[PDB]
Amino acid sequence: EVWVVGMGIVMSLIVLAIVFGNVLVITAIAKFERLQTVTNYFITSLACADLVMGLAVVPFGAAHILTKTWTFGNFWCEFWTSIDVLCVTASIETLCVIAVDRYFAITSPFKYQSLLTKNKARVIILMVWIVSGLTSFLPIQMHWYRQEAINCYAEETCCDFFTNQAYAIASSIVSFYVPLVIMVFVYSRVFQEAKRQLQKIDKSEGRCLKEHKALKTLGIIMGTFTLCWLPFFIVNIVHVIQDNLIRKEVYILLNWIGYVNSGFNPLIYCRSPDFRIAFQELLC
Amino acid sequence: QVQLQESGGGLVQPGGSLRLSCAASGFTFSNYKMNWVRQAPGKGLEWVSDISQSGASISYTGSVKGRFTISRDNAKNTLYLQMNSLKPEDTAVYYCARCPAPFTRDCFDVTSTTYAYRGQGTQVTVSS
Amino acid sequence: TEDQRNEEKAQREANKKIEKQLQKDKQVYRATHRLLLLGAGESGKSTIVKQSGIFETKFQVDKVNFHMFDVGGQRDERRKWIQCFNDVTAIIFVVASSSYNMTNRLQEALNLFKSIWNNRWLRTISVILFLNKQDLLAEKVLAGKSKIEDYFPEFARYTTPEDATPEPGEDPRVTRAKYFIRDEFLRISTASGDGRHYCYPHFTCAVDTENIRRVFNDCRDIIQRMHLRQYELL
Amino acid sequence: NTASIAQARKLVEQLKMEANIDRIKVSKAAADLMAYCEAHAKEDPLLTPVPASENPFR
Amino acid sequence: SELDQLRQEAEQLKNQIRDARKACADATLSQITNNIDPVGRIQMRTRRTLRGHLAKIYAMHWGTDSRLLVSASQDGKLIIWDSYTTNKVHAIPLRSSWVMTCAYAPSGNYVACGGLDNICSIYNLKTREGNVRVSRELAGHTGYLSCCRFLDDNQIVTSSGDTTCALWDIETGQQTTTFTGHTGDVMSLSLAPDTRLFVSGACDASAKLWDVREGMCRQTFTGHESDINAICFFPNGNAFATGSDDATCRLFDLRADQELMTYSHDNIICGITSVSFSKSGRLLLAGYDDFNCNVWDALKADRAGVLAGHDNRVSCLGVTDDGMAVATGSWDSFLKIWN
Ligand SMILES: Cc1ccccc1CC(C)(C)NC[C@H](O)c1ccc(O)c2c1OCC(=O)N2
Repeated sequence: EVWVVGMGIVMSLIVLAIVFGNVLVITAIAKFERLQTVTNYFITSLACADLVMGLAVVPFGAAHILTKTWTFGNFWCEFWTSIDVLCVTASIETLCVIAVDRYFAITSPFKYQSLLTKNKARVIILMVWIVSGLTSFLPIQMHWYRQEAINCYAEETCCDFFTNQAYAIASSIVSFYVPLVIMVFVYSRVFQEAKRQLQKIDKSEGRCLKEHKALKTLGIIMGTFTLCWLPFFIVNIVHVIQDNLIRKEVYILLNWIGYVNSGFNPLIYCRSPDFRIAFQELLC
Repeated sequence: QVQLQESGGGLVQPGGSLRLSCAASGFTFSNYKMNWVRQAPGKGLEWVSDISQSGASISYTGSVKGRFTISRDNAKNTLYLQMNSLKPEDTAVYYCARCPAPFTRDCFDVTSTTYAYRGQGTQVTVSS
Repeated sequence: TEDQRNEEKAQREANKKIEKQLQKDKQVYRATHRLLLLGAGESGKSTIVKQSGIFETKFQVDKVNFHMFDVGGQRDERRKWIQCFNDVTAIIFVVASSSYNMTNRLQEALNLFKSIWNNRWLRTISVILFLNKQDLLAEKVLAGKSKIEDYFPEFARYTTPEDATPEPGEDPRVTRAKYFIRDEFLRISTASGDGRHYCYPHFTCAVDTENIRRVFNDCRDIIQRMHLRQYELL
Repeated sequence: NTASIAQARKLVEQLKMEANIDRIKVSKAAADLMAYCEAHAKEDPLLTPVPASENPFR
Repeated sequence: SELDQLRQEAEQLKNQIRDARKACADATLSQITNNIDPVGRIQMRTRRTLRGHLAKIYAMHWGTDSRLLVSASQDGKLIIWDSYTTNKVHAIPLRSSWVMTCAYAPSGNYVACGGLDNICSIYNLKTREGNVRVSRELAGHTGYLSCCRFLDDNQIVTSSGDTTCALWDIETGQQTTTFTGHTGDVMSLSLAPDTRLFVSGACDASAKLWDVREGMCRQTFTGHESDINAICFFPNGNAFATGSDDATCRLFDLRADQELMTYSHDNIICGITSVSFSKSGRLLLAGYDDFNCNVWDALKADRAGVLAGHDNRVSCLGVTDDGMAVATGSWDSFLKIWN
């Protein structure tokens, strides 16, 4: 077909976008001391997670769809799957952590600055990466996640991902569902307070556009995380419940749709004035 | 050095008019927010009117709204205060003081003596 | 080598101890909330501080450290020492209400307020406004020998706003005047329009309820709106 | 006012005292500045940038 | 009409001084310094970054070994650093959180501080008993202590916001002599190398030259437009520089009694916080509120280079007393040492 070049160019743009963007974020935090805040440590974690996303995971996944067979070996294929799951989980978790950070800031302001210090930040970062590794690597390397399955396992270059019910439900609940619930409740209560503050301001300024300003930013921060990863994670639970309810192309397509969220992250989180300055100071 | 010389002023009938002038030098007059500050006899000072850099932003104390016209001549480094239709409460010494900082909107000047950026003043007195 | 190495180890331990204690200092310090109390003249700013030298006052509410500082022991040539306070979370600005007649230090206070609001280092510091001497204001206004409209002609064109919260036993004119002063301070705050800092007015000391509670609520509001605006939700 | 005339008096004594000194020529004064600079110019580490071998901060 | 005749005679006197000064102006340093070769683009880089503070740094001072340096910050902490091995030799918590000044003893014994608490606190470092205690607290000002410097371990001069300067003695704790005659707040002072006399900046844009032993003002220089933030001597003592809020640095000679030269540039709208020379006396370093540190030349008036860095205003600047390095404090709590 024309399919080879047609998909190849798009996936090349995706790999380049994710890499260039996240590299740029990391180097900005490395070459400016003003960007070394507690919140920025979180965004550094996010940036690293998305950097390994677009450096190994997405290129080898692209190579998998274009050549439709892997040469590199069995062990390295499970490893690759592992690093995929690790990057995804770390990403989603980090997003949830940032959400929790803002909820703590606006809910308990007096205790915010007091509690959240540098060692505490590093402890949360390392905690996130540990929970992501414990929900990815150990089941894969210990083979907890297992007819057709044994067939594809034992066959070397059969690069299919077959999970049992017990692993797919709990894997998805750990990486996506719990963070989604947390984020929803968090931004909901935050929005309530914001609305209240806008009300007080309106009472003291007699001098719906602000409501729009408050709804838009929440709409986009939840939207980009929803639209990309929601159909995929719902697909997994439908694939567990009723087999042959979803064809195998839909799976791959949705997964890629989810991957692109990693490329959108630097844009929805580096809208700082200082981030912009630090960006264009490196891009001249 | 820095000096601001109050000229004009004197004994005038209430309801009359009087044009106060201030000649400044020793500094780049174009940049500095000038203002007129008064000191009543036997009572503390009160700010009256200010003028900004371009000659646009102009405020008055509410007692003298509109009847006072403050205008600056950047072209020769000189300041002008046009007073019209005087009131018996206006009798006081009118000083022309500049704001100390370049290129700004804030001023801290009504604060009392040994402040160097203020002249000696002229006497405006309301007739009987 | 022989003993420089010991110097390294000694200095290392000293560095450790200092580093440790300093880390313990950072917690209490950053948890402490610094406030600047200032007033123009005959402001009743000595009563709130009655409610280190005599300048500094640290008071505690709900395990939330407040550290106030009064500048009442300095001269009024202000422009050099006021730059020292750019980290203070709020400037409590206390002005008398019936000083319109005699002079007009109410206009002087308004001037000072505008100056602080537009000052280039203090472009981040919210002003908690305490309107004091409410009963005295009422007395002067009802007495009527002292007319605000002399020193503020536009008061003839300013009526009671729609959000009026009247307390009974009060002249509606007195209420209108009260709100007029309040609005005179608000319009200056709304002139900038960037929304980095705000002015919260209040009425004070006619009822002697503890104004710390207002201070509390407003401090909470200031920091909450700092994070809120920085996160572009505002 | 009467408290100010004492200050004015004191200022007249101040101006009176600083009115009578010697002043030397700008050309010679500036020549001395130039001479001092051209003398001590070789010992200056900021002026001639420091070799990193002998640099105490490297 | 007494005040009128007095002011007339005073103005006339002033006019005579103005004319006598204008008569001495036969050439300029700008005219005669034509043959002197330029500096060239000679630039510095950050060899050390000393971070320890929680709030903004208001001042620093170098010691006479060029090794130790004291820095005070508005959190009420006083940190005594070591330049080479970037350690912390001492940390002295203050009584008042706000501190506007600090000073180093020339023998390395004592360390002074001061601020809006109106009292100059002297701290000993040579305590055989151990840690640091307040040695002697000096109080004589009705205003804030803007700056101060040690003559020696025995007597110390201070500057203040009550319009005055005072020379103290540590043992009695009293004022040996009192300097009055400025107009506004006295923002900074600088001693001489031979310490017989010292200059001072003030808020009337005029720097005065006093004599320490007698206590009298020899000359009053009026060249600037607004408040003079910092003043620093020259290596031989015959000139000095003043930064101000008129965005200009000026060089004044004492034997010429007038402003010799102004260093300015039109892209500057903000004040000069601090100044200093080098060891040789060729470079004039000045911190501005545009967050840089501009390095000017003392002879040709062209800037040779610039010092990038701090995220907020630079409060203080100092040069090692052998001229080996430069240090700049800011309001981002960071010290940068340059070469
Ligand atoms: C091996 C292979 C073979 C062919 C095509 C694609 C691939 C790539 C695959 C599907 C493995 N990407 C997995 C995706 O990144 C992912 C990440 C974290 C998770 O928690 C889950 C998850 O999906 C499954 C699940 O239930 N949870």
